[PDB]
Amino acid sequence: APVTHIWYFKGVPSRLGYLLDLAPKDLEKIIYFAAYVITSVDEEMRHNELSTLEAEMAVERKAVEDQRDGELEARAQKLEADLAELEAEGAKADARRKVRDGGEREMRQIRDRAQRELDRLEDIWSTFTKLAPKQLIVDENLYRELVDRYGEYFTGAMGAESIQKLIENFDIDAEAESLRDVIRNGKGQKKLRALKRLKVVAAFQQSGNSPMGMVLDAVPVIPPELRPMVQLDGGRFATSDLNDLYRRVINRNNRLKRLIDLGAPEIIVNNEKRMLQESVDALFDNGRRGRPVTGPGNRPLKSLSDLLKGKQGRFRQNLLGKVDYSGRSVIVVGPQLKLH
Amino acid sequence: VSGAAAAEAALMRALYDEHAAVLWRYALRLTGDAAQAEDVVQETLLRAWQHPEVIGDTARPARAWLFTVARNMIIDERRSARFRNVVGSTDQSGTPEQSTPDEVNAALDRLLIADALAQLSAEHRAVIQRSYYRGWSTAQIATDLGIAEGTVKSRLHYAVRALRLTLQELGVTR
DNA sequence: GCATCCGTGAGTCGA
DNA sequence: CGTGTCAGTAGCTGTCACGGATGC
Repeated sequence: APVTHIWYFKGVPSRLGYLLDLAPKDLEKIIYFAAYVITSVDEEMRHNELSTLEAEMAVERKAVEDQRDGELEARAQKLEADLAELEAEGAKADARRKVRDGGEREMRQIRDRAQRELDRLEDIWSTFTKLAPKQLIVDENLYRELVDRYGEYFTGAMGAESIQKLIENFDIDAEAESLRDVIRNGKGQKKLRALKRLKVVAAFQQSGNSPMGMVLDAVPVIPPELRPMVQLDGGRFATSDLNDLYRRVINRNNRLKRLIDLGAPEIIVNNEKRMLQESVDALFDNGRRGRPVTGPGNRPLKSLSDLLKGKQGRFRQNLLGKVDYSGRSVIVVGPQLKLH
Repeated sequence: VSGAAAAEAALMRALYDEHAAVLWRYALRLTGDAAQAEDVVQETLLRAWQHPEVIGDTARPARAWLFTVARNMIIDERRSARFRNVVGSTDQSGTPEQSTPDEVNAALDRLLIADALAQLSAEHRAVIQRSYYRGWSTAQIATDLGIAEGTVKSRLHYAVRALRLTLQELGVTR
């Protein structure tokens, strides 16, 4: 399953959020299987069938309301009959008040159970009417209903493959010139946010490299001598953390292959793709998003990017400073020595 | 129908929503690694999907079966493969870094061997550089140089002793 | 349109 | 291999200045 490079999603500012004009939290919901996203919608087919679908939705709402009113009438008549019967039995009026409050509670519950269905239908119709690409649907049941009803009209997806599709269905030049039109004449409050977006987009435009590189289909493995596994004098072994990260990536990817072969339920496959995403994220920059993958003893494992960061990174530790033919010893004053 | 196939996915999602987090907490205590607890949860629910006998009866607690399966998985992880490797990390402090010795002795020996090689005939040198530097067989050198088998044998036999002569004349330790 | 919050940095060399 | 009554982290905030993207 495709995966996103954590450097361009979680790294501030979010490069993907600047390219697709998507908010960082919305992108976080998309990648890690918390909200679906609409990749495409056949707007002309929706227009040519809007009247029929509207009539069908109205008929469904009318049927819901009719069922509600019938059930409410039945319950109210049963309540009145029960009160008359308990009056014929001669029970005290306070017990009749108890039965009355119970009946009113039941009728309230029925009316609310119907109103919730009416509101669900209202939201379904409203979402399908105003459906456009790059829209997010955090409610999973709402998206399920949308696919069950108007699945012929739109296409949506989750995870990183959805963002891959969005990058594929993205006009670089058109978005660049739209940002330029906003930049030429605009209010600074809303113009600076477009200036930085253009800074991100014009690079992909001019350079000639596709933004698709931000989503990975294959991940490279560093040669083994740079992540060596040594043997200990006690017979046991000690390996590099990069080996553990690569191993977890491999494990979850093979499990995902098993789930794809077996046709496992979509819940398991999606929850596995999320774990594969987090594993690649830990391999490249562990701890960048959320809590870091801890090894034995609650110690955060070092990532690939950790090989280059700070004073202990490759640059400052092995490039800016390194030597043979050298020594050191305690110093002692020598008055008889000449200055040279 | 197709709804019959969708009902199974709905059922799996329901058992997810009711047991996944608690099973994750249990596996998290037994292992101490959250990334391992997620794997245990995925595998346990996968085995739950493969056993309709556990998902059939709702009046019987499937949570206990899930905990038992997770416990067995976790104890299976705790054997040989973990036994040997799980101990040390190179990034972790307290582990000595690997080192390689210097090539001083090898370079000096190479220099002396080159000097002793220069004082050999073109034939003997071209044979010892094909037997020891290229690692060919006797018949391979005989085929390349267009000479006899015993010829290569004798050339090697003498060139070895000539190099020994030169080295002992220069004081090379036996 | 602005308060919130996230992520960045924080001496060098030693046995 | 099969698995099936409760069965649920350790640890921890005793850093801070500062800037700007992120968010109600």
